[PDB]
Amino acid sequence: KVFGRCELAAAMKRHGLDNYRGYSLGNWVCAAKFESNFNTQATNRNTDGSTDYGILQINSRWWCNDGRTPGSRNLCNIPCSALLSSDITASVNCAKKIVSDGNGMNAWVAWRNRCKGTDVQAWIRGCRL
Ligand SMILES: c1cnc2c(c1)ccc1cccnc12
Ligand SMILES: [Cl-]
Ligand SMILES: [Cl-]
Ligand SMILES: [Cl-]
Ligand SMILES: [Cl-]
Ligand SMILES: [Cl-]
Ligand SMILES: [Cl-]
Ligand code: NA
Ligand SMILES: [V+3]
Ligand SMILES: [V+3]
Ligand SMILES: [V+3]
Ligand SMILES: [V+3]
Repeated sequence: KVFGRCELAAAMKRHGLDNYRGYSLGNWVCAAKFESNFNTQATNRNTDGSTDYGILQINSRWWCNDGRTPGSRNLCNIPCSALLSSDITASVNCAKKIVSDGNGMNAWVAWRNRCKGTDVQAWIRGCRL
């Protein structure tokens, strides 16, 4: 599923991401924009053999199981394919664990490089929330 901007903002808000660990909603929308272009089916391989999955490009090295990332963890206790669902619940629940881990949203490279320090509120402008 390719979410619309405000549709995703609403879903993220309902699932408790607005201000989660101090990250306003626009941060999460901005992250999703640059990680996946709001496409729940997005996947991308990493040089280390791990793969990033879904709307927030969660990585198999640590967070989910894909059966093909030797030596990896599955900290979210889910198959990576669950992160490609039209329903973002699994991705959000896993993101909450990630962002609570020490480095906050810096875990998302696209967030640090394209969202951090910018006017992230623009990503939710116009949405009925
Ligand atoms: C989505 C998924 N993975 C990535 C990015 C965006 C951006 C940069 C990057 C650099 C190294 C490895 N993976 C990624
Ligand atoms: Cl915001
Ligand atoms: Cl990439
Ligand atoms: Cl497996
Ligand atoms: Cl594995
Ligand atoms: Cl959803
Ligand atoms: Cl933080
Ligand atoms: Na894994
Ligand atoms: V990657
Ligand atoms: V840690
Ligand atoms: V402002
Ligand atoms: V503009």
